[PDB]
Amino acid sequence: AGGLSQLVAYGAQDVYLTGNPQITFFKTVYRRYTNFAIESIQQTINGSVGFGNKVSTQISRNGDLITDIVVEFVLTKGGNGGTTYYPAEELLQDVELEIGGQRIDKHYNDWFRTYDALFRMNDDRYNYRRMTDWVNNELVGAQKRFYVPLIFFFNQTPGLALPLIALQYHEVKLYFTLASQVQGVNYNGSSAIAGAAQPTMSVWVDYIFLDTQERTRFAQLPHEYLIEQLQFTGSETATPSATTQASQNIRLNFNHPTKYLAWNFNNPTNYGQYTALANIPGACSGAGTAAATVTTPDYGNTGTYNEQLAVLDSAKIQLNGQDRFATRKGSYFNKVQPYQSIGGVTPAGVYLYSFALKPAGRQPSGTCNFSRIDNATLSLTYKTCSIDATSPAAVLGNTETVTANTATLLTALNIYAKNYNVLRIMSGMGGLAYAN
Amino acid sequence: AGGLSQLVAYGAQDVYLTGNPQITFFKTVYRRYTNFAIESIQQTINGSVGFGNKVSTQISRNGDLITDIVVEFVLTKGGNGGTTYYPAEELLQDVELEIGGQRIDKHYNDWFRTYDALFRMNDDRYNYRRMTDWVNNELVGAQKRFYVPLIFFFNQTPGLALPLIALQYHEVKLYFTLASQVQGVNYNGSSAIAGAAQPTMSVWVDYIFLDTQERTRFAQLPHEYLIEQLQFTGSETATPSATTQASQNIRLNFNHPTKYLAWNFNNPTNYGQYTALANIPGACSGAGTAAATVTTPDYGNTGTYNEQLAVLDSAKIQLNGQDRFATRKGSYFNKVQPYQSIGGVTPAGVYLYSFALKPAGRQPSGTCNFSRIDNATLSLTYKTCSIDATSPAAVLGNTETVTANTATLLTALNIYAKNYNVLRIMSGMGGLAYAN
Amino acid sequence: AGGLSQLVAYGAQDVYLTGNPQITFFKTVYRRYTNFAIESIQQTINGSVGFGNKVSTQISRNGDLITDIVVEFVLTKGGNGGTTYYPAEELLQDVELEIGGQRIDKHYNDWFRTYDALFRMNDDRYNYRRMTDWVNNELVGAQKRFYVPLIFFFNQTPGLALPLIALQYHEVKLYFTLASQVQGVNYNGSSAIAGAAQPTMSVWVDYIFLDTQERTRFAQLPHEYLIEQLQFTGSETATPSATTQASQNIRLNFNHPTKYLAWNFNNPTNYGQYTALANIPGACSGAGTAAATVTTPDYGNTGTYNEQLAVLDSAKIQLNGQDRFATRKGSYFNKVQPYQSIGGVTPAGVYLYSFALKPAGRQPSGTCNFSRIDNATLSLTYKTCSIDATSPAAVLGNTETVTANTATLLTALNIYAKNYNVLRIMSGMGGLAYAN
Ligand SMILES: *[C@@H]1O[C@H](CO)[C@@H](O[C@@H]2OC[C@@H](O)[C@H](O)[C@H]2O)[C@H](O[C@@H]2O[C@@H](C)[C@@H](O[C@@H]3OC[C@@H](O[C@H]4O[C@@H](C)[C@H](O)[C@@H](O)[C@H]4O[C@@H]4O[C@@H](C)[C@H](O)[C@@H](OC)[C@H]4OC)[C@H](O)[C@H]3O)[C@@H](O[C@H]3O[C@H](C)[C@@H](O)[C@H](O[C@H]4O[C@H](CO)[C@@H](O)[C@H](O)[C@@H]4O)[C@@H]3O)[C@@H]2O[C@H]2O[C@H](CO)[C@H](O)[C@H](O)[C@H]2O)[C@H]1O
Ligand SMILES: *[C@@H]1O[C@H](CO)[C@@H](O[C@@H]2OC[C@@H](O)[C@H](O)[C@H]2O)[C@H](O[C@@H]2O[C@@H](C)[C@@H](O[C@@H]3OC[C@@H](O[C@H]4O[C@@H](C)[C@H](O)[C@@H](O)[C@H]4O[C@@H]4O[C@@H](C)[C@H](O)[C@@H](OC)[C@H]4OC)[C@H](O)[C@H]3O)[C@@H](O[C@H]3O[C@H](C)[C@@H](O)[C@H](O[C@H]4O[C@H](CO)[C@@H](O)[C@H](O)[C@@H]4O)[C@@H]3O)[C@@H]2O[C@H]2O[C@H](CO)[C@H](O)[C@H](O)[C@H]2O)[C@H]1O
Ligand SMILES: *[C@@H]1O[C@H](CO)[C@@H](O[C@@H]2OC[C@@H](O)[C@H](O)[C@H]2O)[C@H](O[C@@H]2O[C@@H](C)[C@@H](O[C@@H]3OC[C@@H](O[C@H]4O[C@@H](C)[C@H](O)[C@@H](O)[C@H]4O[C@@H]4O[C@@H](C)[C@H](O)[C@@H](OC)[C@H]4OC)[C@H](O)[C@H]3O)[C@@H](O[C@H]3O[C@H](C)[C@@H](O)[C@H](O[C@H]4O[C@H](CO)[C@@H](O)[C@H](O)[C@@H]4O)[C@@H]3O)[C@@H]2O[C@H]2O[C@H](CO)[C@H](O)[C@H](O)[C@H]2O)[C@H]1O
Ligand SMILES: *[C@@H]1O[C@H](CO)[C@@H](O[C@@H]2OC[C@@H](O)[C@H](O)[C@H]2O)[C@H](O[C@@H]2O[C@@H](C)[C@@H](O[C@@H]3OC[C@@H](O[C@H]4O[C@@H](C)[C@H](O)[C@@H](O)[C@H]4O[C@@H]4O[C@@H](C)[C@H](O)[C@@H](OC)[C@H]4OC)[C@H](O)[C@H]3O)[C@@H](O[C@H]3O[C@H](C)[C@@H](O)[C@H](O[C@H]4O[C@H](CO)[C@@H](O)[C@H](O)[C@@H]4O)[C@@H]3O)[C@@H]2O[C@H]2O[C@H](CO)[C@H](O)[C@H](O)[C@H]2O)[C@H]1O
Ligand SMILES: *[C@@H]1O[C@H](CO)[C@@H](O[C@@H]2OC[C@@H](O)[C@H](O)[C@H]2O)[C@H](O[C@@H]2O[C@@H](C)[C@@H](O[C@@H]3OC[C@@H](O)[C@H](O)[C@H]3O)[C@@H](O[C@H]3O[C@H](C)[C@@H](O)[C@H](O[C@H]4O[C@H](CO)[C@@H](O)[C@H](O)[C@@H]4O)[C@@H]3O)[C@@H]2O[C@H]2O[C@H](CO)[C@H](O)[C@H](O)[C@H]2O)[C@H]1O
Ligand SMILES: *[C@@H]1O[C@H](CO)[C@@H](O[C@@H]2OC[C@@H](O)[C@H](O)[C@H]2O)[C@H](O[C@@H]2O[C@@H](C)[C@@H](O[C@@H]3OC[C@@H](O)[C@H](O)[C@H]3O)[C@@H](O[C@H]3O[C@H](C)[C@@H](O)[C@H](O[C@H]4O[C@H](CO)[C@@H](O)[C@H](O)[C@@H]4O)[C@@H]3O)[C@@H]2O[C@H]2O[C@H](CO)[C@H](O)[C@H](O)[C@H]2O)[C@H]1O
Ligand SMILES: *[C@@H]1O[C@H](CO)[C@@H](O[C@@H]2OC[C@@H](O)[C@H](O)[C@H]2O)[C@H](O[C@@H]2O[C@@H](C)[C@@H](O[C@@H]3OC[C@@H](O)[C@H](O)[C@H]3O)[C@@H](O[C@H]3O[C@H](C)[C@@H](O)[C@H](O[C@H]4O[C@H](CO)[C@@H](O)[C@H](O)[C@@H]4O)[C@@H]3O)[C@@H]2O[C@H]2O[C@H](CO)[C@H](O)[C@H](O)[C@H]2O)[C@H]1O
Ligand SMILES: *[C@@H]1O[C@H](CO)[C@@H](O)[C@H](O[C@@H]2O[C@@H](C)[C@@H](O)[C@@H](O)[C@@H]2O)[C@H]1O
Ligand SMILES: *[C@@H]1O[C@H](CO)[C@@H](O)[C@H](O[C@@H]2O[C@@H](C)[C@@H](O)[C@@H](O)[C@@H]2O)[C@H]1O
Ligand SMILES: [Hg+2]
Ligand SMILES: [Hg+2]
Ligand SMILES: [Hg+2]
Repeated sequence: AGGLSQLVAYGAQDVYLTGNPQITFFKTVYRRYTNFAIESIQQTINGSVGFGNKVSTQISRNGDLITDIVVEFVLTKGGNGGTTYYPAEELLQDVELEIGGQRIDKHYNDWFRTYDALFRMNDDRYNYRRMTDWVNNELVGAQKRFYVPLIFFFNQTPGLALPLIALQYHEVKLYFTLASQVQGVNYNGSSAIAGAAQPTMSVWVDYIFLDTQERTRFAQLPHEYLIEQLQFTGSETATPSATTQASQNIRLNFNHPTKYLAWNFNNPTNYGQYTALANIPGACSGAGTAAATVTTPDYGNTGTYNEQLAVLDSAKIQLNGQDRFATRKGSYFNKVQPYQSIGGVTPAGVYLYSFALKPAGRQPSGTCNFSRIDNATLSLTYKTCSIDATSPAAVLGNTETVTANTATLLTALNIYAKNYNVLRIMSGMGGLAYAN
Repeated sequence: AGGLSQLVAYGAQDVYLTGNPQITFFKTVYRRYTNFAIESIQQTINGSVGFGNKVSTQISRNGDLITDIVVEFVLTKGGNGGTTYYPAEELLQDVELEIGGQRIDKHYNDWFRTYDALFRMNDDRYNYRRMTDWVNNELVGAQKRFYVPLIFFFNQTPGLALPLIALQYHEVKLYFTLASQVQGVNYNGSSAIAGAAQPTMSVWVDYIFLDTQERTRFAQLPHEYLIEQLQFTGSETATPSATTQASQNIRLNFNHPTKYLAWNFNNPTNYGQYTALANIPGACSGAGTAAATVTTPDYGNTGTYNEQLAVLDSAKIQLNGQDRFATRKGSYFNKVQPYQSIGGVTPAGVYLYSFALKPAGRQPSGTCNFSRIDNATLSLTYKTCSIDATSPAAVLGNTETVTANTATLLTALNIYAKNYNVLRIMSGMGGLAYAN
Repeated sequence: AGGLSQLVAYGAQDVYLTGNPQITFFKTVYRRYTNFAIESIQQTINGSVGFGNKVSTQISRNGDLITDIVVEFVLTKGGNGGTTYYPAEELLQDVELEIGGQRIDKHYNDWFRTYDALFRMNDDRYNYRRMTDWVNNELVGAQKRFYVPLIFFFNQTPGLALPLIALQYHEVKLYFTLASQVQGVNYNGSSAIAGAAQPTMSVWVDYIFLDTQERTRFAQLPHEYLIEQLQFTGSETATPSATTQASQNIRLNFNHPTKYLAWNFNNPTNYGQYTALANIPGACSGAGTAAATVTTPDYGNTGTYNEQLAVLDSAKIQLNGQDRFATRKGSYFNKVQPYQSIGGVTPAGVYLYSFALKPAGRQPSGTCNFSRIDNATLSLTYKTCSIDATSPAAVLGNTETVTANTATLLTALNIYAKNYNVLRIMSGMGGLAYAN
């Protein structure tokens, strides 16, 4: 009886499962690795740290490889609960990676916002907001240290660790640009908060110290790294209307084998606002009360999952004038594309089309070479922004092809592309194999 | 000092870890794959789409392989907040997969509900409810597009992609059956909502386009796929009592190497109701107020994690009259079996017994061949449904072997089995290797 | 058009991705394993089960290997909602694993609490609280069965399953120690609850039944298992102050290659209290009301994510008098170290420093050999516990280096270390390869 009687229940169908076993689940032989050690070492910041300033850092040569890089900020909030929305993330307006004077990659705060909405999830996502925002209903004058982790190719997997020991003739530098106005920190809407303190910044880099043999190999052999890059040519001007369904054809200007496309429609006035403001809880300032105004967001709750507040009705991509795929609704790129390829949840207003089976995986799993496409176009169709945004009965009970009239402020269309490239390192210098 | 001093801290115990390294963590060599392309293409639906109708789809031969399949619905809700519970999931009452006139697999909406409770988790689970339900407190007349993803063997992993190019003489068809009455959409309890609109449906299939060489291999060589199937012989009649602890012996009728058994006790009146209704928040209509009634659920909050509202007291499986394992409580199959083999959280009323180490993994990891077992029996023992369901003090403060008196409505016992089978494809035709 | 036109978009950059494919994503060849069967079998408990008693279990020789071990408790709560905090976890005060009279590992309830805060996440974490606590607002007299899963080396992965068949001359035993006082079960603060019932306990072990060939191999060949151990030498006395920033140097006493260090500052009066109590919602009894008292916690909500209530200001580790790394804030070890190496969220008051790239992975990925370090020291600096804990305006709006004055009760410093060791099994006996 018990488990022993199940072993005897053996048939001809068990041949495909346990005939001539190849593996066993009860004796794992673990692999031996190269000895190493990790150390986070602070960097020297060049320039005056402050709102709207540009500072830079030259990675000091302390170890052999570098992996994680974290930017620490110390901020004091100037409003009460729910008056900030990822202020430390917005403060890092853009960051540029440079090797030997050559730009390797460059990221922007809106990419950080888009990456978080698509590729982070669950408790990891909430821990990221602890690191970049106040999440415990803090009041005016609350001071907190923030940690903004960079997400370049060598920051996301140790298998792509940048070998400083193999770059003795090339300097690795980071160029930071700080935001000028950060909601709930030094500005409240358009009005500056008097006495707002300037931020304090520090850059920390995680170094890998290698053993003698592997140290000789990294310094003497040629290296080829399959890296990822971000492409972003600037915001596009979206033209959603309140009386009809407007349409647009945005000529894409991407290159290289691309893993996926990600885009959003943002109101440039408010950071991370990808949906329309409405008089429903969490969608505007003072929603549900007599102080409600659809002009100002509920800053702490800027994001939403309500598709009714998104602006995109349908979309398709055209490749040299012909449809790459049939037109799908905006909710398809927000719900189904992430469901099929990511496995998390994406707030409304952020859209994805993946050419890869696993876009969040470092291992390539399907790409499209935009360098061989003369004309790639994103054909868009917007909803009719005809719903009264101040009426909860109108917002919570309408049809599929309409949205709130406040959606006309979503005029900044940001389109991102993640591509692959090859970083060759030899003779103490590194350079990208493909420039377009 | 720092990391370099840790490298010198090297001893005899490091032999098992870093002696003669076999791998390294700082130089991943990514694998090269076969070139391909993906495209979601809409299908033609045969039949009249409507409540209680049967429609079918013949997969058009656009590409070489097919992977994901999504069913789109457009529904208009007829109630206010919390009056629907996965209506798009319930609308897809059953779906049958057919190759060359032969049924490969067939799923049911209650399986979709059971699969979601056991094998989805975290934000992925919440995104699935966005795709199949209203989750933003929408009101009467709210229209929304829903996406129901199918979970057949070729829908869950690209490694089992169905080769249409290798099936030139066999037709692949899907047979859908739409539910007649959907709570909060066209019915409110037992009463039909006047003017309810019929649903609109579309079927979308993701095709894989292969390169020349791999296209020749799929069309010329014989293929063998290790696939998974669902077994379900219909609901069993549970007989829980309010005066004593009833017991039952359900003769199982499964075959093939089975990964796991999953079952629930459902009140057939309400979709997804696996637990008893009670006058505690979320467990009945208007709970905690003067309008409370334990006759009607809080439809939007039909599920629960409260074990006190589950009906099963203990259970064991018998194999040819002898115990396959010792009797365990119902909470063991709801909490511990999922904890040990899945790693999520399962609402009360859904139970699991796994023969596999990783039941959610495609790779077989332990099965039981039910084709070699003459008598397999699920021995059940129910709690005494003696608690007053209208008393919060009685429901929130009782013992282990009792439940609410409303648990006597959980009379539909659905037992599911997930088994493996082999799909052989050769000479343009496909067929299963094992029929029993 | 469509997907076929993307295949033709092929360039010279595709050489690194799809030239001479090595793998394919659309034809997975699954591996065949050794036939086995699993069965959970109840053990005999030696001794009188009760609060503050020591009981033991000798693993009966029913199967060939053992994997999961679960301890079942049945408890009756003596308070209302929010008056318990993981009572079943605290009840298992310590558990010791013994093979042939030799201790292999020993765990404590505070380690269970620390492990849960660091290495569990998402729905898995919530399911663990369902198994060890009341989570549905149960009232006085509510009875519930609890399941405490052990987390020894053979409990966390089947690849380290303990071979009882290879230990015919060595006895495997578990030594349990039950807590004396459990909040909300038999005590309310310092006052005993009259009529509190003694707990009932049962131990269940999952056995693996192997096929004939693999059974002969396990019983005849020598085995070497790379296992993990917990190190804990007892609580350290922390000395945080309310008038200045105190500092300490705790001489660590660890050995063997260590994966990570984890520590917390606990008020020994309250289980799992790692942060200061304050008059903000969830941080003290009756917070926000006229019955608020910062002397008693909100037991059901003892944990918090508010860094302002943590006590540690900065920390660094010294190796033979020299800095292993530069000083970082306490929030770095609570937010960034888990973000970089775990990927979940860790409540405030629990800190981590990882020597491994993946500390939660069984496969070694970086260690530090503490057996070769003469002096390892944890240098600590505490915040100034000068904030009025009864003032929400003072707690929700202060600076980085201060905390509530109630933080002076966090006087128990628990430092944990997870190391590797080798378990050799030969001639029917097992023994560890390294003792220090
Ligand atoms: C995003 O979503 C989150 C999750 O839903 C929201 O948090 C929830 O808010 C609702 C709560 O029931 C729930 O507990 C909470 O989780 C979040 O809401 C915003 O942030 C929260 C923290 C609230 O802000 C706090 O609100 C109270 C303020 O305190 C003052 O309150 C007065 C009533 C007192 O008279 C005064 O003395 C202050 O309180 C004292 O100090 C506080 C800190 C102590 O807690 C309190 O003792 C209990 C007193 O100590 C003696 C805080 O300054 C502020 O940080 C939301 O505020 C809404 O909900 C409150 C429960 C309510 O009291 C608020 O009304 C006050 O403020 C509004 C204007 O905001 C005034 O018109 C009103 O007269 C009153 O003064 C208010 O309804 C926050 O939400 C508001 O502000 C947002 C800013 O972007 C946004 O505009 C939003 O729509 C607003 O609702 C969400 O952002
Ligand atoms: C599942 O769990 C969820 C999470 O807990 C629940 O959501 C929460 O509900 C409690 C809220 O505090 C919390 O914010 C929310 O997240 C969910 O509850 C059900 O769905 C929610 C959305 C509520 O439904 C909304 O309730 C308000 C209704 O509006 C009417 O309210 C009247 C009081 C007004 O007079 C009338 O004008 C309407 O409001 C106006 O329109 C709305 C849309 C605007 O928001 C409002 O402005 C603020 C007004 O605009 C001018 C909505 O139609 C409805 O969708 C739950 O309803 C309960 O909680 C409400 C806060 C409360 O107001 C409700 O009372 C009303 O309805 C009950 C009957 O339902 C009447 O007896 C009462 O007189 C009053 O009219 C109610 O207590 C939903 O829960 C209820 O219905 C469920 C149906 O299955 C179920 O029966 C449940 O037990 C009920 O409680 C959970 O389903
Ligand atoms: C679900 O859970 C909720 C808690 O989370 C419950 O609410 C709690 O109920 C207990 C209260 O102590 C607590 O405050 C409350 O939160 C809920 O219980 C049911 O609903 C509550 C609100 C009670 O209903 C009220 O009961 C009184 C009725 O009024 C009549 O009372 C008579 C004594 C008078 O003689 C008669 O004139 C009526 O009063 C008049 O009209 C009302 C509307 C006015 O408010 C009142 O003036 C103040 C009078 O005006 C002249 C109300 O209509 C009704 O809403 C529960 O009722 C139980 O508890 C009451 C305290 C008690 O009085 C009730 O006895 C009455 O009703 C029973 C029949 O139920 C009669 O046989 C009896 O003669 C008497 O008339 C009763 O013990 C409700 O619970 C009952 O009904 C449930 C189904 O609806 C269920 O069947 C339950 O087991 C019953 O106990 C929970 O449902
Ligand atoms: C941890 O975080 C959780 C998530 O926030 C908290 O749960 C939330 O609490 C706030 C709710 O709005 C929310 O719905 C809930 O999720 C949790 O809070 C603690 O646990 C919860 C479940 C509450 O305990 C319940 O509180 C109600 C008690 O019932 C009695 O209430 C009286 C008002 C009635 O007069 C009496 O008849 C009782 O109710 C009856 O029986 C109950 C079970 C029925 O539900 C009710 O019908 C609706 C009646 O049936 C006829 C329960 O015994 C108790 O388990 C929190 O309690 C706070 O919030 C309640 C909403 C409020 O009513 C409570 O006030 C009562 O108790 C306080 C003292 O606790 C008294 O001073 C007051 O006079 C009143 O009697 C209370 O404000 C729990 O929180 C409290 O206790 C904790 C113990 O550690 C802790 O001390 C905390 O700070 C306290 O707030 C969090 O622990
Ligand atoms: C989508 O957005 C649009 C634009 O914001 C919105 O239209 C606005 O509605 C308010 C009205 O003052 C504006 O002129 C109009 O632009 C639309 O609301 C829904 O459709 C509109 C056209 C109205 O419907 C018309 O109502 C009158 C009725 O005779 C006619 O048959 C119908 O087409 C909205 O009705 C609301 O506003 C009316 C002015 C008011 O008279 C209605 O009350 C009647 O009906 C309600 C139930 O719907 C009864 O309870 C009440 O006793 C009375 O008979 C009503 O308040 C309509 O909104 C309503 O219906 C939709 C579903 O179609 C949703 O449930 C809304 O939540 C609900 O308010 C938005 O759908
Ligand atoms: C489980 O479900 C059953 C069936 O629903 C339920 O039993 C019902 O209780 C209500 C009663 O009217 C019904 O006849 C009965 O079927 C049971 O409730 C708990 O057990 C029952 C038997 C009652 O206990 C008996 O109470 C009277 C007491 O003299 C005797 O020693 C005891 O065995 C429930 O007590 C509640 O209902 C009584 C009618 C009432 O008198 C009680 O009040 C007394 O006790 C409370 C504290 O318990 C005091 O605050 C109060 O001043 C007075 O002294 C009480 O309301 C009993 O419920 C109570 O106790 C359990 C734990 O045993 C839980 O805490 C409940 O939440 C609590 O109400 C359910 O457990
Ligand atoms: C951190 O913790 C410490 C110790 O708990 C706390 O200091 C306590 O504050 C209360 C006071 O009674 C105690 O003596 C003191 O130990 C500190 O609070 C913040 O700093 C202290 C020093 C006070 O600031 C001083 O306030 C008076 C002002 O003239 C002077 O310039 C300033 O340095 C706290 O101010 C609060 O308490 C005062 C007694 C009261 O007068 C203040 O009211 C004035 O200011 C508020 C706005 O801040 C106006 O709305 C009001 O009309 C009046 O002008 C105030 O209540 C100070 O707390 C306040 O400011 C901080 C940011 O610096 C946070 O926003 C607080 O939430 C807010 O209350 C803690 O930061
Ligand atoms: C959207 O619909 C709202 C309700 O009718 C309008 O208030 C809003 O108008 C805008 O904001 C108001 C307050 C005014 O400033 C208008 O000039 C402005 O156009 C609509 O956008
Ligand atoms: C469960 O216990 C409840 C409280 O005593 C009963 O109301 C309920 O009875 C059912 O529902 C009521 C409203 C009536 O319709 C009865 O005929 C029915 O049996 C119990 O099931
Ligand atoms: Hg393309
Ligand atoms: Hg079996
Ligand atoms: Hg060390």
